Formats: sequence, structure tokens, C-alpha cells
Amino acid sequence: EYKTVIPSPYVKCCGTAECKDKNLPDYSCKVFTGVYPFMWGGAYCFCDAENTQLSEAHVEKSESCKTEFASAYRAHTASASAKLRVLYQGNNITVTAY
Amino acid sequence: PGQFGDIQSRTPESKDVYANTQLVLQRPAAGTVHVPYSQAPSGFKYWL
Amino acid sequence: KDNFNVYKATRPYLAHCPDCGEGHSCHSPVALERIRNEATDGTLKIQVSLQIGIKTDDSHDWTKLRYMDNHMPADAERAGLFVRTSAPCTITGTMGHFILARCPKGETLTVGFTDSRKISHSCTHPFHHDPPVIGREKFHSRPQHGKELPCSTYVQSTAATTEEIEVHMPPDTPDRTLMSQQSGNVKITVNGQTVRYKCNCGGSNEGLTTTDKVINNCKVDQCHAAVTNHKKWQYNSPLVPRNAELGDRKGKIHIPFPLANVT
Amino acid sequence: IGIKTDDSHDWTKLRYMDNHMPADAERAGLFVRTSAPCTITGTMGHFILARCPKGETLTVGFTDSRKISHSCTHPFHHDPPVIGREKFHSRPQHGKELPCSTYVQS
Repeated sequence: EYKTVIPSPYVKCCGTAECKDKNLPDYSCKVFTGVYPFMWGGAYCFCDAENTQLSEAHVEKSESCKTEFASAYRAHTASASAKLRVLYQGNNITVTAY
Repeated sequence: PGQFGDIQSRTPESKDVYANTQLVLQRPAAGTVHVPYSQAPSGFKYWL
Repeated sequence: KDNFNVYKATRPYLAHCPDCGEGHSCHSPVALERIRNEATDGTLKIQVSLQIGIKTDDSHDWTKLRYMDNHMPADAERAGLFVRTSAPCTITGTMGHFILARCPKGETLTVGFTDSRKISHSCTHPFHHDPPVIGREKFHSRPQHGKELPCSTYVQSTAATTEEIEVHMPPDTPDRTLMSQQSGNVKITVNGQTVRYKCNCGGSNEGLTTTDKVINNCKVDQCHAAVTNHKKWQYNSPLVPRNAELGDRKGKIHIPFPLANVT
Repeated sequence: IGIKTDDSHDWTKLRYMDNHMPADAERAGLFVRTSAPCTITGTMGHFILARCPKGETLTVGFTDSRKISHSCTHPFHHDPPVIGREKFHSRPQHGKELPCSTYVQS
């Protein structure tokens, strides 16, 4: 299972946000325009125009992969073995051999 | 994406990770600061 | 108690919630960041903006939680903390931002608590909860007699080996009540914390203040102000704006209740 | 609800009939339930607004002045209509907006 990592958004008002490509397993970033976000106490910032927001995220393996996972194997040949019970001269002897 | 093997690694300890989730960032709802996205749910969970 | 130390330099935060219980969204002290269901025994691990076990004096008290009230942290009883889906959930333990609970099957998940003013706060998010079938039978409760199969659960340990979340200095916090309008002008009351202000009034004096300052020939509708004096860090949440295109860091809170192999 | 036996207004109290006389009780003890506890959004007089979870029955009740519980249950099929082309159980963080009808607080 994968987890998606989403770092806090960068809000740049009265200006344009920018981002660069990363070499992360699955990553993208986008800049949205015309944003006027609010906080609990009021508008995020002074400017109500020419505002942009930068959003970015990437995919990485979750910490749970140490416990919950499926392994993909190639099979080729197999070694045979058997547990054999032998009655020898009245004695029941069990022997394990390849 | 959405299928078994969507995210892969060679070993449990590897930092070399392949992923194809079709993660797309969407525009935030007006008046909010949240970051919406559209992504295919883990193919591992579906497989299970 | 030693484990709790990582919360000494951090605070609870307010965040947007799509449904505050009225069928309408609002900003709330209660918010859900992540719902983790990696466990196969059906246990849910819920990450919230509240900090459980930490008091506003940074002491450790398992009977108390602390939440953000406007600009300041405030305490409340843990006894008032609840988790619910289709029916009330049983909490197996809590620590910091993380809650463990065993919930009945349902399509939604909500969390809430009673604050210091005896006001109920809650946040509801959509969440499909229907634990995987273990074995070849679909049962609704643990039997007294049966077979033991492999399962995965969240332990009560807080060692949190190599599991961490980032914390850093919070963004400026807007507050419309700072800019009181008196005598036809704007006071930008400091109220004990450094405030950043800007006004569309030829405000060449825009900047930071540590004291009350009247801006002449300017109205409140033309001004914006926010608190900048934040000595304490906050979780790097997707619902909380950054100060800069680069991130502050300054901490790494460990994540309690790791996944483990159980029967 | 919101009215006392002395005919004054008090949003924290309700009045109910008790034999031949009206009597007061706390509004805080008022509840609505269906398949699960229902949220009351507001009250006035004989009318209650609430947002209930899906179920086939609906009941109301309150605690008396003698701390005696009173309740009444009627059959009622509660299953809200689908708005849009998706069936959802709660409002999302992000989505589209469509016209609908509600009861106002007036």
C-alpha cells in the first residue's frame, strides 16, 4: 500500500508561485490562480487579486509495508523430500529423507 | 493504477520505488486552503 | 511521559472541516487529517488537530486534552472525547494527535469533544469502514471458542520506531477583530502578540507592531492584519498554508501505535 | 418549546401539559431519534427542526420535572432523495454545487 504525501500548500497573494520538477517516485505540482483563501479569523492576506496557490504531492511506500505486503516470486525447480514409515523385521521406524 | 503492482519495490529495505497512481492535483474550493486531488486507490487493497 | 516530550515545542491548530455537525462547514478545533486502516483486525488509527495527553503548561496528563482556542491553546477533559461512525466507537487509547478506536461498520466517521466553555465541537468526514474478512467465515464479534489466524493490529506502544510527522512554524494568522475602528480610524490592537498590518490608505507605515497603533485617515475595510508572534510549531498539514515556498521544519513528532503481527 | 408556564420566553425551557396544568422542563433534555440519535438544529413552539440518519421509525421525548422520561414513537420512512448523480452520506471537502430545498431558521 502506498501513502500520498501532501506538504502544506504555499499561498502567494499579489504574485505568482512557482515550482520545479522532482525525482520522486510519482510527483506533481500545480499553480492555481484567482485564489482567495480564508482562515478562521478572516481572509488569508491583504490582497484579493492576482493571487496564486502552489500545491504539490508525491507517492511513497507507507510504513505498514514492513508488515502488510505481497511478494512476487519467480519459480523454477523444486527439491523433493518425504517422511517414510518402514516396518523392518517387526519394527516400525520413521525416517526422513530427501 | 488501481491494479496489483501499482507501487513496487525490489526489497523491503529498498529506497528505489516505482509508482503509477495517476495522481492529479485539483483546484481548491473557493474560500478554503485545502489541497484536493484525484488518485487511483491502492491496487494492493483492492487485490486483498 | 518521556515519549510525550516531543509536544513541548508544538501546539494544536485550527483547520477547515466540511461538516461541523450542522450540515455546514466551518473552521474547528476538531479536524481529521488522516484515517489509517492498515490493520486487518478492523482497528482505526485517526489523526486529528487536537493533542491528547498534553496540557497548556506542556505537562503530561492523560485525563486532559489541549485544543486551539482562537490564538491560544486551551485545556479540556479527555472524558468528553468521542469517536463515532454509524454508532459510538470504543477508544482503545490516545496519544498526541493520534486516536485508536474500534468502530462499528459505517459510511462516515466523526470526532469531537466538549471545550472549556461547555460547547460541543465535532468534525465529520466521509469514510467507508468495513473491515476485511479474516478466514472463511463472516462474524460480527469475537467467539469464546474457535481457531486462531494471523492478523495485523496497532499496538498501544508509543515507541513509534521510525514513524514521524513534520512540524514547523505556523503561517501568519489573520484576525479581523484586531483592527478595531475608533474615532474614524484603525487601532490594530496588539493584544499581547506581534501583529503584521497593511492598509490601502497610503500606509507607508505598514509593517509589524508590538503596541497599539492608530492609522490615521483609514477605515477598517481598507486594512488587513495577522498575528506573527508564534513561538510554537504546528503539524505540516495540507490545510495550513506555508510561510514560504520553502519549509521551516524544526521538529519531527513520532507516530505512536505502530502496526504489528498478531493473531 | 421556548415558552414557560408563566407565558414568558425562555429558549432553555419547554412547557408541557401535566394532568390539568402546564409545567416547565429543561429544553436540554429534549431529543429526537430514528435509527440513531438525531441532531436538533432549532426549535419553536410545537415545531422542531432536526437532521436525522436513515431509518424506518422516528421518536421524540424529554425528561419530566420528576425526572421521568417521556417518549413517543411513530412509523416513518426516512430516506432523503439523491441530489445529483452520486449517493453520498456526508458533504465533501471538495465538490460541485446543485440546487436543493431546506427549512430556514426564520
